[PDB]
Amino acid sequence: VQLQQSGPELVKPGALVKISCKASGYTFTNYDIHWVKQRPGQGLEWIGWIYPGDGSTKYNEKFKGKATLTADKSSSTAYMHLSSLTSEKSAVYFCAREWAYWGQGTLVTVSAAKTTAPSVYPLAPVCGDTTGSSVTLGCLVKGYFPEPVTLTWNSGSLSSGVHTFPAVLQSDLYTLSSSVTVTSSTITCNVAHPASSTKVDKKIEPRGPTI
Amino acid sequence: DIQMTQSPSSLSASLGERVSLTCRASQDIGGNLYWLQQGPDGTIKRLIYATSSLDSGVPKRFSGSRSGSDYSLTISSLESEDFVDYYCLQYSSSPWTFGGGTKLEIKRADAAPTVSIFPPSSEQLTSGGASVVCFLNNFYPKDINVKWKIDGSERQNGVLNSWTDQDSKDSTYSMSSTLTLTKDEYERHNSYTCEATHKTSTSPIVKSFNRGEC
Amino acid sequence: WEPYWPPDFRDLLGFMLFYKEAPYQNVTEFDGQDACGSNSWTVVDIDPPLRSNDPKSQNHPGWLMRGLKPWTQYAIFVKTLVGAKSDIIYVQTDATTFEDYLHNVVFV
Amino acid sequence: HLYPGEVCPGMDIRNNLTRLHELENCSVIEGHLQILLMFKTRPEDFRDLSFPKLIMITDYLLLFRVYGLESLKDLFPNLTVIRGSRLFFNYALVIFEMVHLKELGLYNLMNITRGSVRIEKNNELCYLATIDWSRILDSVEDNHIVLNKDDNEECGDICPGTAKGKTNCPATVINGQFVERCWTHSHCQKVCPTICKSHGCTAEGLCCHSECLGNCSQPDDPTKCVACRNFYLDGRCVETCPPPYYHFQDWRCVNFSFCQDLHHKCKNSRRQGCHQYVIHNNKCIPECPSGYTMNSSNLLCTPCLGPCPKVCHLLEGEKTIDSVTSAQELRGCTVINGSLIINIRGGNNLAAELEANLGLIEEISGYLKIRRSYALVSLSFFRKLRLIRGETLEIGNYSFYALDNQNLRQLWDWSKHNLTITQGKLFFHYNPKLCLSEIHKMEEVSGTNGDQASCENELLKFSYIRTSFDKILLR
Amino acid sequence: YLKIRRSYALVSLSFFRKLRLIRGETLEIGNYSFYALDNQNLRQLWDWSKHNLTITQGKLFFHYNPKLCLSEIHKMEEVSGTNGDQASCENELLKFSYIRTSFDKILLR
Amino acid sequence: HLCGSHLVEALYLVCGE
Amino acid sequence: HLCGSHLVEALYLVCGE
Amino acid sequence: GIVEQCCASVCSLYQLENYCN
Amino acid sequence: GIVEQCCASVCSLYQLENYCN
Ligand SMILES: *[C@@H]1O[C@H](CO[C@@H]2O[C@@H](C)[C@@H](O)[C@@H](O)[C@@H]2O)[C@@H](O)[C@H](O)[C@H]1NC(C)=O
Repeated sequence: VQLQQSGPELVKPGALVKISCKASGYTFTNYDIHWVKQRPGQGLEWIGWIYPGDGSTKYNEKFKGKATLTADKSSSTAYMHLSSLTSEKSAVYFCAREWAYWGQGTLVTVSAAKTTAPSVYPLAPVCGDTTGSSVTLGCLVKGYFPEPVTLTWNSGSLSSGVHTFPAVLQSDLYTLSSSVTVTSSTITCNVAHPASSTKVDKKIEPRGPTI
Repeated sequence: DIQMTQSPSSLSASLGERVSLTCRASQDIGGNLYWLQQGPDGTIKRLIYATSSLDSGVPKRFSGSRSGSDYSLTISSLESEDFVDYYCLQYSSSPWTFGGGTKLEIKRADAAPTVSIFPPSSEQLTSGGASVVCFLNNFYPKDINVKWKIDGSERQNGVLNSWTDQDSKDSTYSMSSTLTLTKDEYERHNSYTCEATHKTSTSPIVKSFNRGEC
Repeated sequence: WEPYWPPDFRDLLGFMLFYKEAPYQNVTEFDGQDACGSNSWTVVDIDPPLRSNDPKSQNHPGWLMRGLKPWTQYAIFVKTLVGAKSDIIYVQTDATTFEDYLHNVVFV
Repeated sequence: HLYPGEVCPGMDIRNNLTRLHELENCSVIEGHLQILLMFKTRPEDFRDLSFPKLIMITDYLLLFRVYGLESLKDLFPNLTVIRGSRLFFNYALVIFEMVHLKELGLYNLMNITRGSVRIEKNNELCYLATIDWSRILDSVEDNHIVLNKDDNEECGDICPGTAKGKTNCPATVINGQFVERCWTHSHCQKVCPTICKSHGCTAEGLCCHSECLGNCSQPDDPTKCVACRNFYLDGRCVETCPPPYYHFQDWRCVNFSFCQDLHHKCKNSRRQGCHQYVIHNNKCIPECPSGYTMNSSNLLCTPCLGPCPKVCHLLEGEKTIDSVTSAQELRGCTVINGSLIINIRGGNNLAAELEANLGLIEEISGYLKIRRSYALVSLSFFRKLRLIRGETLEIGNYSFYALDNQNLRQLWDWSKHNLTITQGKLFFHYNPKLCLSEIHKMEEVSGTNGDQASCENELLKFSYIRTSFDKILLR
Repeated sequence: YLKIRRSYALVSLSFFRKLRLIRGETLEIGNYSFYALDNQNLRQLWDWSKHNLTITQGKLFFHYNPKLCLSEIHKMEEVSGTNGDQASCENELLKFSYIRTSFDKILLR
Repeated sequence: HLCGSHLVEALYLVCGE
Repeated sequence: HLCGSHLVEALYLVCGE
Repeated sequence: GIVEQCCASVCSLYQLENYCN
Repeated sequence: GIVEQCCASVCSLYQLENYCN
């Protein structure tokens, strides 16, 4: 049994988006498809259901005008359209066959951005003072759309001591950052942006003298 | 609407420990409760139906029980894969409602954050922007607070924060705080401060630099 | 509802779902002798499910009750053909949204 | 004078603000208040609009789609109690689709005595998280407060104003968090010490009297209550109504004469516009409870001698009986409010069937008309009919009308039956088997006829009689 | 096909007085043209001394017919081309040792 | 076709009181 | 509302075959 | 009812008018 | 019938669609 959902779904505000849920491994027509919304860092809200047999639905009052539920019995695929999207930010939507089996989730992101290659920045000094007892370097990659980027330190090796923080959207573009901690007697940051066929590799050297 | 109150919202435990999470129903729901498990990849799976019935394939270390209006999920002996999120759901009445969730986290020794502040790179300044980055790394527990100060004045505008999920290796947490300014604004000031307040110390860990020479 | 499996899980054949319009509490199986003819219970014969292997075989037998009055409490319970019976659950069909009681009141 | 102004009836205000001024002198609304569907109103229409006299609503308050209204703080500044004697779908307070409402601002609302709160789909509505409803309703479990501005991350609810955050509004706990309680930026929520219970307290924290509800002007004085916990009489809150007063609408004491005025003869309007008030167990109530009937000269409910009389009010004041089935619709009736038309042409065992269904009728307030009832030989099936009032009459001022009844030989047996006809005339035409003597007897008793009948006349006498155990021979 | 299922009230199928052919052009899943399941009082199919029934195609299914002897089922197989477990099927013979007539009475032993 | 909140709106289009 | 010849027209608005 | 006339149903643009208060 | 569904009646803009050949 598989509920196989759609998305990434990037949409402009004031638009409508239709997310699918193709069912397999059981008789579509015999069960209900329930849809649930998850606003990241938070809980699950029940949106409503559909009975594919009849096309009968019931919604949560909260979601009544927002969500519209639809099934295509010819393809055994269920849909959910969201309407007049505005500052919803992002949310992950799930369909489930009467709760025992759920689909994998579909992320809907509302943004006014265009596809943008990032600016990669090396982060090394403290300025003035060059004290030891581990040194932490960093890579700042900013103003990109859409997600994701691949940040790697020393082309793969140097997996220990790195933390890549999850991206934050600010003004319709994203920023991400990574730290790498190494011994004082001891580097490049490699960034890739599939959404623009882009590679920008910064050798994070220090601000100072004739090196 | 029946309100399902889930407690605790978070729990630290170690491998092989027995733990219980509870959902209290605001109205009688009889035996109509599900326990759901959500993986870090987002995948939701049902573990218990009808309060106490285990779904096929679910390890026998999982059990559900009821006492009064308290519905409990118990993991008799924790495994590393169990340190995820759990949600109860009532299907007794027309608006189906969910508990607020419980994050199960691995228990560790307390650790102070390793704090590092970074002036904007001269390469960014060339572009017309100035970001000041502060890392607060490998601390435990997960609760932490950061404060920015420019020439001794608290700065809240243009600050963005991000937190990693619990580390797979050492079970600590990390945060990054980014103060973004224009090059012109950054060059109007001298001292830049990052302040980390954490359980491990009465006093904040203070990191600063002065916009001098490099 | 739960699938039923006897000791030798082999040849599972039948479920039986009972439902009647009920007020509160006072409902029993052996009620007003169903005997032969005029009945006190609305009954459904539910065909045994198809297992579909050993890992995830809970293709939970169910039933769609239609022809029910709205805003009506139903005494309901299932039985396995002559093992296990479910308990009597009361289920109340949906009624009007508050919003929709308002409308019909507020507009002639 | 705890409610100095008028007691007004329930109101339903729609479309325009014009009729709203009918509330201008009310201290108490004895009924509900609905304000709805005002699409053309704007803030300016509400800037100079206030009903400070309103202290209490006995039923419920409902506000739906009232445009331009941003707060209720000026409209109902002193509304203290909503009793919830009657509710709107279990709710005593309903705020729904109030596009423009920014706050409730009902800063004097202390108690909702019965029912719940429904505040839904108010897109600008804030100052909800700041209200502690557990101080106002015994159970908040059935409250439904959703889909308001408050649900999102846009309410900047601010209570502090005078000094800001230094000794201002009282603070109470939600689960674990203390929250300062207020209705608006300028009005705190009143909170009394626990010893005061629901009685209220003065600004200094001194308990109102135990007969008070919500608030008072002075402590421990039942003549200084803003509203009453039990009943109201002559500017005083009382536990029960003293003699010679009656309990009315579960909140005030009224005299016999008041109850009598309500009762009297709301001429027509039986269907929602009359009731006819009665006295029972020191209460003035809409109707007698089950097992009781109303002793007429003193409005007093008395227990029924056997089964209670049954008044049947006819649709449009009339009913045509043309079958056993239609007659059955009147089974059990002892009083007909309206007029009957009998049109029975055929059937079987009619005298018994008609007597079973119509034999208990003692009174008809209008007229009785028998027309084209070919099947009837007698009207005796109306076994208990003793009065026809003639309050309504057939055109030509007739209270009893018999036309074209081809087999009618008897009205009632005038040796046994008494029938009184208060008003109206008699009409008899085309009753060929009905002797004029029967009609003339009816005129006496009550205060083309017989042309096909010879009416008794001569006497045959038996010249011989012989009995056998099984036979009788006569001559 | 012909399917008899949960027909608690039936003791016989003889009410199908003239039924002589079941073609089995359509069959119940499992290729059955005659299927009898969970008939708690069924003691007779047809009287096989008088009735002829032909079943062109398909198989027979008999389960949970507690009062129906396997001999009746086996007779049906012959004629046509959890069963009886609650029945003892004829077995022994009782003989009348005495018979006495009266115009209004009969005495037997 | 006609429903929910829209009924109120639909009626006002028509009413115009 | 919908009728006569208009039904044919109404349906074509919808059909668009 | 109006709910039953136009929601759990479809009501004619005139049926809709009629009782406009 | 379609006559009975939309003429001696009122039919939903979707009821109308459905059987468009
Ligand atoms: C407020 O009172 C004004 C004066 O008239 C009074 O009200 C009418 C209705 C009668 O009760 C009469 O005996 C009173 O003298 C009115 O101009 C105004 O309409 C009144 N408003 C209300 C609440 O009726």
